[PDB]
Amino acid sequence: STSPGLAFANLTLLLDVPQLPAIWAVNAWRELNGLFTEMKTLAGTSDLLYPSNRYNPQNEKTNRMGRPRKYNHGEWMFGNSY
Amino acid sequence: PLGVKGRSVFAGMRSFIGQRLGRLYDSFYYSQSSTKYVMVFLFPAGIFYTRFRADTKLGYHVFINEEKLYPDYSQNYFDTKWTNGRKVYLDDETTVEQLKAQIYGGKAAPENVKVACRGRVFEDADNVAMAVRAFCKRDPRLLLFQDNL
Amino acid sequence: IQHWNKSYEKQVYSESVALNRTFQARNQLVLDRLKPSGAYRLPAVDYKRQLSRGTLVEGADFYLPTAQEQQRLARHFEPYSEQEQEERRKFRFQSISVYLAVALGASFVHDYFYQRRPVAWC
Amino acid sequence: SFAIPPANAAALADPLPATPTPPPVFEAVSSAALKNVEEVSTMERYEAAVYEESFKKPIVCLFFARFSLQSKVLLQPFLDFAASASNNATFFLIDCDRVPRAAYHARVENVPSLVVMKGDDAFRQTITDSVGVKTAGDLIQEARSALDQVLRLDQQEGGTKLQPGVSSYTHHIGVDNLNVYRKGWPVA
Amino acid sequence: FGPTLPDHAYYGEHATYNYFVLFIRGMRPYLEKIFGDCASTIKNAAVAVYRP
Amino acid sequence: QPGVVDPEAPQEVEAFKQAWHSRMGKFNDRSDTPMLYAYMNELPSWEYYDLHRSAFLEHMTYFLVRTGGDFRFFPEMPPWQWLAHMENL
Amino acid sequence: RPGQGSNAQFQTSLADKTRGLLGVGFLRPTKMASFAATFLLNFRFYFMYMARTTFQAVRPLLAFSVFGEVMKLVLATMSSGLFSFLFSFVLAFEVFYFFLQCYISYTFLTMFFTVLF
Ligand SMILES: CCCCCCCCCCCCCCCCCC(=O)OC[C@H](COP(=O)([O-])OCC(O)COP(=O)([O-])OC[C@@H](COC(=O)CCCCCCCCCCCCCCCCC)OC(=O)CCCCCCCCCCCCCCCCC)OC(=O)CCCCCCCCCCCCCCCCC
Ligand SMILES: CCCCCCCCCCCCCCCCCC(=O)OC[C@H](COP(=O)([O-])OCC(O)COP(=O)([O-])OC[C@@H](COC(=O)CCCCCCCCCCCCCCCCC)OC(=O)CCCCCCCCCCCCCCCCC)OC(=O)CCCCCCCCCCCCCCCCC
Ligand SMILES: CCCCCCCCCCCCCCCCCC(=O)OC[C@H](COP(=O)([O-])OCC(O)COP(=O)([O-])OC[C@@H](COC(=O)CCCCCCCCCCCCCCCCC)OC(=O)CCCCCCCCCCCCCCCCC)OC(=O)CCCCCCCCCCCCCCCCC
Ligand SMILES: CCCCCCCCCCCCCCCCCC(=O)OC[C@H](COP(=O)([O-])OCC[N+](C)(C)C)OC(=O)CCCCCCCCCCCCCCCCC
Ligand SMILES: CCCCCCCCCCCCCCCCCC(=O)OC[C@H](COP(=O)([O-])OCC[N+](C)(C)C)OC(=O)CCCCCCCCCCCCCCCCC
Ligand SMILES: CCCCCCCCCCCCCCCCCC(=O)OC[C@H](COP(=O)([O-])OCC[N+](C)(C)C)OC(=O)CCCCCCCCCCCCCCCCC
Ligand SMILES: CCCCCCCCCCCCO[C@@H]1O[C@H](CO)[C@@H](O[C@H]2O[C@H](CO)[C@@H](O)[C@H](O)[C@H]2O)[C@H](O)[C@H]1O
Ligand SMILES: CCCCCCCCCCCCO[C@@H]1O[C@H](CO)[C@@H](O[C@H]2O[C@H](CO)[C@@H](O)[C@H](O)[C@H]2O)[C@H](O)[C@H]1O
Repeated sequence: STSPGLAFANLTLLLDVPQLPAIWAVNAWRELNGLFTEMKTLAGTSDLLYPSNRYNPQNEKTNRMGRPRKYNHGEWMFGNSY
Repeated sequence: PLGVKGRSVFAGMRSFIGQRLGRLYDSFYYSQSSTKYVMVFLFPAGIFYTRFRADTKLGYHVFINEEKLYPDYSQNYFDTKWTNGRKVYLDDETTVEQLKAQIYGGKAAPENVKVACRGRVFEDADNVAMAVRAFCKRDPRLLLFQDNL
Repeated sequence: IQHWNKSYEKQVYSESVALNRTFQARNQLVLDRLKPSGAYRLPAVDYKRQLSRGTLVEGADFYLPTAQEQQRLARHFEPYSEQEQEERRKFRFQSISVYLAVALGASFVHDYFYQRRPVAWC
Repeated sequence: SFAIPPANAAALADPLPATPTPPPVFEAVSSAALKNVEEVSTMERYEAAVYEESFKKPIVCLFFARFSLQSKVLLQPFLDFAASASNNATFFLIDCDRVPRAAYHARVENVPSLVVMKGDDAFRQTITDSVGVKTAGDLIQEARSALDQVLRLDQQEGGTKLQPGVSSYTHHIGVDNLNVYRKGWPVA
Repeated sequence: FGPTLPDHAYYGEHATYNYFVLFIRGMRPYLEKIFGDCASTIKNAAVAVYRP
Repeated sequence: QPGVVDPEAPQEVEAFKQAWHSRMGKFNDRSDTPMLYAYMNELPSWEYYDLHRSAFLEHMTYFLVRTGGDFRFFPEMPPWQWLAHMENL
Repeated sequence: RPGQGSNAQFQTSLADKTRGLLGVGFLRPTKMASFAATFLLNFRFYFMYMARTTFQAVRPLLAFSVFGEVMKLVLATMSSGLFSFLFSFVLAFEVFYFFLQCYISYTFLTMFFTVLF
């Protein structure tokens, strides 16, 4: 059964084996988010997307750090400024 | 005699899963109501929520400079006072204004309140995640202070 | 005293009747519908009931799968077939050569494929 | 600490002794083999049945006891049901005190009890009245329904879909530990 | 209101003839087949590589 | 298995049996040093009847009368119908 | 019918059946909360056991290391012959004490790592 010398393993099991479903769920959610990101990239984007990055806020009116783009009021002959 | 002709290993798997599920239902039925519901739904659910929130979202330890800037939590229950060092989980789209409103309970906040991390002031129209990434990488301790100067 | 205690008993029994009615209702509504069939019941009987039946056995923490292995101590003349004897004669000692070879291979793999760490270069 | 004394001469004595029979006057009352069933009196016969005939074609076993009046009431209609459906299944008549290991095997807790078996774990349906509301007719109707169900399932899916379950690896050892001897496992 | 639970709901299983040991002794043949096939495949590959 | 010359001896067999029984008892039995007896709100049949001898008598007389039978067929858990009838009586 | 006489007494009210569906005197959320509290409080035994186990495991290490450091201080400080003659016996006593601590630890560890099943 068990014993005082197995307290380490008992505690570890009781506190960790219930977390394995959540760990697997987190892994699956990460896979799905990656799939959606890749589908969006294939569809097309104005500015690029960093796949393995936490957040990608860049758009036509926003930098890759969440700030407004400088020198973006007018239009440019070569198209997008990026 | 292993296996039978005409039957498939997938059918065997299905039968085994059915047996397991029926046995689980029987064992749950013939059990104490005081323990089974808790141990099977409430601890798993809470553990799942906590682990998912920790491993998916990103949190920040919030502090406030002065006591006069503390919010009014006298009405809401289970928290009748502000404590500095509070862990706050946010979404990647959250801004400084949204954070301030969440802190002050959607009520009138003091004047000229601003957020800083490692001594560096954030703009109110800035994403918290990216601002932290830039100024305090892997040190999300935020401070709310009053910028009169 | 007398009257109050007897009325206490009477109200206790009223509460008992209420509890019994709700018990009947709970059962015949929920439990008679959710009751398992019995096909997936527990495939065992408690050791106390087995002991009362005179059926309990305690021994053989181990087992012998094959009858060839079960009847060895009873045959008395051919515990092992000739082919089995010839096969057994190959394991009179442990193979330190095989031990050494496997240990060297495993150490090589573990050290130069699984336990590589960086080192400075000047 | 828990213990039960081993046994007594009374417990080990013959559970089914003979009793005096009355003359042909007490039988005169207001309410006044079998060629279709098999009376079982040996666990050897019961195991032979359950392990070969139950795999060939289904079996229906009536577990009874002499003290029970429901068993006497149910005997005759069971014999009629046997005469009816003896072509599709086998029919056995077991006494719990004469062959207890057969009752422990079928997991019977009350008498009388019908047990429809096929494969020994593929389809085991037990019919009884643990409350005391049903009657012989209701029990026989439930038995007919169970026999119909098992026959339909056996015909379903080219004879398959009825395979033994836990008995494939348990050998009914948790139910009756004496099967270790049958399996040849040691007991030291 | 009486007992609602059976004895096996509380009492521990047999010590030496338990559910898992019976299950694993029943699965032994399939596991032997599986692992023997895997080991034979690996050994045949290694031998085909080593002999030449 | 022990490293004795004869593990199949009657002494070894009886020692193993006694150890078996003592282990099972120390694990399952209700004692002052309980292992498994814990978090008890709904008791099983055996412990229930061992602690409440009044109910064993009532539940037994009702079984013998409601169903003319032997104590050897005493059910593990009685039906709620029987319990309700007992309460009414 | 056999059981109709008893089943006729089983006639419930609408409120009775609603109360049964809700499980008033059979779910006992107070009992569930008591169980949760007791189960969470029962985690102190693991900490007690691990503390005892670690102490009994490190006892010989302590006897071998810290008393050794003390002996080494004495050796580093002493120069004469009489004190050294007298200190040799202290060293031997430390040997015996180490073996005693090892025996004690062996006993307590075979007690703490003994499982019935
Ligand atoms: C979201 C909300 C979540 C909340 C939950 C919601 C519901 C979800 C389902 C429940 C999930 C929790 C499962 C708990 C079960 C165990 C604990 C318990 O309380 O059980 C008591 C419950 C009642 O038991 P009981 O009342 O005390 O006595 C009755 C016996 O159990 C009756 O026994 P039996 O006679 O009927 O049969 C014997 C039984 C024996 O069960 C037992 O008695 C104990 C089982 C041992 C458990 C721990 C074993 C750990 C072993 C270590 C593994 C080391 C592997 C090393 C490999 C090295 C090789 C490289 O056989 C088994 O079922 C065990 C099989 C698996 C053992 C595998 C071990 C390795 C052997 C491999 C064998 C070959 C594979 C199988 C092939 C089968 C044919 C296809 O047990 C059971 O009902 C059956 C045992 C459980 C079997 C598993 C059932 C499926 C579980 C699925 C888990 C997946 C979760 C992930 C979900 C996805 C999330 C993202
Ligand atoms: C790339 C694909 C994936 C990778 C796969 C790579 C290739 C492997 C494929 C799979 C296996 C081969 C398949 C084809 C086989 C075809 C030929 C054939 O059929 O027969 C085999 C073939 C011929 O068999 P045979 O015809 O019956 O005749 C055999 C001879 O008569 C001789 O019989 P014997 O009775 O005389 O046995 C000789 C034995 C002699 O007996 C002994 O084993 C005594 C010594 C045991 C040492 C302690 C064992 C600890 C085990 C830990 C294992 C895990 C360690 C972690 C792994 C990484 C280690 C760095 O020596 C050994 O061979 C065993 C060596 C064990 C490894 C040594 C590990 C280091 C020990 C360190 C101890 C010192 C500690 C202090 C260090 C400080 C030093 C300053 O010989 C073998 O290959 C033997 C297989 C060796 C397997 C290991 C022994 C079993 C131990 C089990 C340990 C637990 C493992 C758990 C497994 C995973 C969980 C399920
Ligand atoms: C007294 C005893 C006498 C002894 C005599 C000795 C003299 C005899 C000559 C042999 C001398 C021993 C040579 C040992 C290896 C070289 C030394 C060494 O280990 O340096 C470390 C060095 C470590 O690499 P690293 O980049 O610095 O860092 C490693 C980290 O793991 C990197 O970290 P990471 O995170 O990037 O992980 C990447 C990892 C990722 O790995 C993985 O993710 C999984 C690995 C694969 C698992 C299996 C998955 C299944 C898919 C693969 C299927 C393979 C089976 C085929 C299946 C066919 C069906 C589709 O990638 C790999 O490590 C690839 C490993 C390549 C293994 C495959 C090569 C064949 C293996 C069999 C060779 C047999 C030689 C026997 C020699 C005779 C000894 C008696 O090794 C290498 O650079 C790679 C070795 C490339 C092979 C070179 C082979 C030529 C040299 C040997 C000459 C003889 C060739 C004979 C060929 C026979 C036909 C096969
Ligand atoms: C992948 C890493 C695994 C490494 C660790 C595990 C050990 C490695 C060895 C393989 C593990 C699996 C061994 C299975 C042995 C059982 C064989 C057997 O015959 O069992 C009886 C079953 C039931 O048979 P049956 O009852 O239908 O018919 C035969 C009846 N008898 C036995 C009486 C003759 O047979 C099978 O159908 C095969 C089952 C094994 C195949 C599935 C593997 C199980 C492991 C996965 C568990 C999850 C199941 C759900 C999967 C869903 C997939 C989408
Ligand atoms: C490398 C890792 C190696 C480690 C192995 C890792 C894998 C295996 C780890 C297993 C060890 C942990 C197992 C602990 C299991 C404890 C959980 C448990 O038994 O529950 C407590 C309850 C407690 O019951 P109890 O309270 O009556 O009795 C428990 C014990 N005593 C008597 C001492 C109190 O157990 C059960 O009764 C049910 C268990 C089976 C059900 C399991 C959950 C799934 C349920 C799904 C069915 C849902 C039906 C819903 C229907 C609703 C309407 C009715
Ligand atoms: C359930 C399991 C219970 C487990 C209980 C565990 C408790 C006991 C654990 C104590 C382990 C201590 C051993 C390590 C310390 C010695 C290190 C060493 O070898 O030095 C190198 C020694 C001494 O070398 P040296 O001093 O001559 O010179 C080189 C030393 N170095 C390398 C360190 C610089 O190597 C030897 O040559 C020793 C050979 C003689 C044999 C010595 C062993 C006996 C002394 C230790 C006994 C301890 C166990 C007592 C158990 C009593 C139980 C009743
Ligand atoms: C039966 C199969 C079950 C397999 C497991 C499947 C996963 C189940 C849980 C999915 C949770 C979905 O719910 C969703 O979770 C993610 C992650 O917390 C949240 O999303 C959060 O993280 C992601 C990543 O930055 C962003 O959307 C955003 O930063 C934030 O909102 C959503 O606000 C919430 O709506
Ligand atoms: C003679 C042929 C015998 C056949 C043997 C084939 C075995 C091949 C298995 C190789 C698996 C190695 O797996 C790999 O191990 C190395 C350590 O060395 C790890 O290496 C890791 O740590 C090192 C050191 O910090 C860094 O280079 C880096 O962070 C990362 O590569 C990898 O994270 C792991 O993926």
